[PDB]
Amino acid sequence: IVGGQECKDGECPWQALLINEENEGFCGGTILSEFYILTAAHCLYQAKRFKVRVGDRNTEQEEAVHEVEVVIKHNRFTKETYDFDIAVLRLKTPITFRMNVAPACLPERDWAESTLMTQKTGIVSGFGRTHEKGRQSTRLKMLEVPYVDRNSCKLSSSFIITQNMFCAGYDTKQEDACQGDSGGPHVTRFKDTYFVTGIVSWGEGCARKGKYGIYTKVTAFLKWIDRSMK
Amino acid sequence: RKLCSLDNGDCDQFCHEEQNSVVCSCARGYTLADNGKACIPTGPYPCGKQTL
Ligand SMILES: C[C@@H](c1ccc(N2CC[C@H](NS(=O)(=O)/C=C/c3ccc(Cl)s3)C2=O)c(F)c1)N(C)C
Repeated sequence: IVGGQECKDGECPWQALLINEENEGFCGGTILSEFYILTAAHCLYQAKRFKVRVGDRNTEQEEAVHEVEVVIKHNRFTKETYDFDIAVLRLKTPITFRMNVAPACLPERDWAESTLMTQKTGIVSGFGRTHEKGRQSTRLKMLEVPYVDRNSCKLSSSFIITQNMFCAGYDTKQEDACQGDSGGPHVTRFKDTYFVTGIVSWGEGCARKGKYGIYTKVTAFLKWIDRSMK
Repeated sequence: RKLCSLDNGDCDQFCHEEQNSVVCSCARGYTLADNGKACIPTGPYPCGKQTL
């Protein structure tokens, strides 16, 4: 995350972090329940083998490591356009909920579209870079990002924004997700409850002027997610 | 604006309009309250709650 503020004690409890064999974070994920993590499909290519870390806020001071049992990737994902950039991870051992470890809610589709995606802002978070050329952050960060009108988003983009995606962030103000944040949570708050609404997907760099963060539109895969879990 | 378009029809979470009347529901791990609008967590650590 570039800009934004640090996640304080218990503020981003649904954050998951994907760690390679060297215990290094390369992608985020969202805790959906004791056995399931939500992430981006493209993340599954950035490491041979990986585990899932939760409850972590500072990657230097000790948190619980979980292993993946089943990787469920959306069959229609293409590295070509990043459409269907969504995957669900089933873990070998259940996550123990506690301070800083808790699941984000899954909304119902219609209500999500009419009520969650029409709010002014959402919140993205992760352990990714704090600047486009920098290194991975050791502190979990969060950033409030405005929903971007669909028309503006397409006009701003050098690439095609499909119906499985949406834009969030700022036209010029220098705050955005960035490398390492991919797969991570985009949640929208309603009366003090947080619902998963997006998956950090891609962007033309980080925080660049006239560009936005591109997210996988979670409402478009709700049933798929339910089926993935059941 | 009416029903669900009016302050989420007074529901805590999901609002649907059925037969021209608000019906509220809750994500998993919550129980719809007696008033039929509010959502009550069944356990610790219900989804979507910051743990402060
Ligand atoms: C979908 C499209 C596409 C355009 C740009 C990218 N790029 C170019 C570099 C960029 N990498 S990144 O910094 O790790 C991601 C940055 C993000 C900023 C906001 C986000 Cl949400 S995600 C990225 O994702 C891409 F991966 C994919 N296509 C060419 C494959």
